Amino acid sequence: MNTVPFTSAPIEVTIGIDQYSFNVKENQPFHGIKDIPIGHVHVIHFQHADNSSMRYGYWFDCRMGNFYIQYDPKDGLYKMMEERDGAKFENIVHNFKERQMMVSYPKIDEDDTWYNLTEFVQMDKIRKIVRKDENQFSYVDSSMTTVQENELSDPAHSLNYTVINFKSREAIRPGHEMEDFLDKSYYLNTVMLQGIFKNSSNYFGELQFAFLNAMFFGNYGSSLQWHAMIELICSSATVPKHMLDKLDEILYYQIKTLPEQYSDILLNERVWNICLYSSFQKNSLHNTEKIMENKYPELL
Amino acid sequence: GAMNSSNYAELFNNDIKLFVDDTNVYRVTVHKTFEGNVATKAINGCIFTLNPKTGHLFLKIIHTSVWAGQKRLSQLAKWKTAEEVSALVRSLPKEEQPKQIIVTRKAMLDPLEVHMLDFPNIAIRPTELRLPFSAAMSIDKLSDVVMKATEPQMVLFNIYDDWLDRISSYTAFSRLTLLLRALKTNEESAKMILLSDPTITIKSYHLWPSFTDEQWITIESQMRDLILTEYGRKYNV
Repeated sequence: MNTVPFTSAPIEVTIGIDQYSFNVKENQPFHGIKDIPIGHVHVIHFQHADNSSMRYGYWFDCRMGNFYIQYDPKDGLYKMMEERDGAKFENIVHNFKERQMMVSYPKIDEDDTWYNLTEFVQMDKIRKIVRKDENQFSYVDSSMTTVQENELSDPAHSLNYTVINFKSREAIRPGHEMEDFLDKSYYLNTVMLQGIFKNSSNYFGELQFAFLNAMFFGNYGSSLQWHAMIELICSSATVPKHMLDKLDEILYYQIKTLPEQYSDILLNERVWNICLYSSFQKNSLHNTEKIMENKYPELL
Repeated sequence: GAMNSSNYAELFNNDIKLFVDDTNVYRVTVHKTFEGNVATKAINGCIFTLNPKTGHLFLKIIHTSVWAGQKRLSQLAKWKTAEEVSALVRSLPKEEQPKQIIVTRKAMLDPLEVHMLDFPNIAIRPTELRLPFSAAMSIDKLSDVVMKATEPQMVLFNIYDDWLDRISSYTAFSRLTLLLRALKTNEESAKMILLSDPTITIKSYHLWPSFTDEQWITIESQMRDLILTEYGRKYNV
């Protein structure tokens, strides 16, 4: 069980940790989150009480270091930071627990949600999408745009997702124009799985990470990436049976966790109707289809 | 963007562009089988590729052998069309390649786009105009060369004949489109109009009669009258 301490809470803010979240009042004595499950990535995110725009947060993993949060009054935000003095760090964390000023990561033991949403997400891959190699944790906010978005401006602040484009030379072999555009198995399996992602777990990893950034920060380009990678699989006639079953699971839990009220911007009518009902893989997402229908039959 | 009434004179600037129309690429007759089921027989078709500024026509004849052993033929026909367009562009010298291709039907956008990925600076465009180019097989000389072919073949024409020697592209295109609109609405009458006077002939190298200027006015008025009459009949106005 690990801890992320906070120096102080100077401004009124809603703090999130994974799918959980707490309202913290201006200079309310809040000094961190304890009992954080070792073994997965995590994200600690913020939304200021005064600016319900720009959600922001930090992806991290406690095996990679001792991290803490500290409000910066020059930059106006809660910053994650690393403490390299292990002695000094256990000392702060113990004194804060003693004084009991910390919230406990509120995991129900029956609940596999966070595992299921993060199964294939690895910190090492995140830090390639969010290149900032002097920190072990990764910042993301609402307004960050993707590399593909940039191409159609500041690259230090870009989401370096894999670019997917169905009307591209990458995607379409010369002479197989019609075949490759109607059946993307080539593009999925040779170009992306074997070529770029190397395996399915790295693919699913980016898909999930892309979802999550859409969900927690409303990152639009993250939403676009997530749908692209779904569509790519669902528009391929020839998909490993192990990917189809894992996708149906991945997706179910993502649809399950989405706030009901947000289903209008985060869910792309065309892609979903195409994947569940038109695609090669219409018949291969029985749980995702059951949950979509019983929960958002309007979108469909 | 899409071509419409507003940006219509763009057709006649000096940016090379082509219209592509695929309505006659896959042509079938429908008939009954000995057992009483329905079956189609394909006949030869064509792609109608046309430069509206210069009248040049790239009549790509689509032979029935193209379809042998293929499924989802109406779908294949879009891709086959895009393939033949791309090859035609590739065949052209660079300074002759279009800067724009305008598809008269939106379902061609994706197949062309994909086949033209080698030509990212050729803009593929839809149109809201309701162009009559499907009536091209009502022009006797084109229908004939299409139906006679024994292989894939490219037959080149000027659809304006020698009209541009005396009128502008804009006018030549409006004449073409009025004739074909007439042809399309009532081919029997349209053709009657064009040929009633046996003293006005078609040159062996032309598609249309060698009307004098004054005779074109009479024709174009007769064609307009045709098109209006047919409208009342269709809608009881």
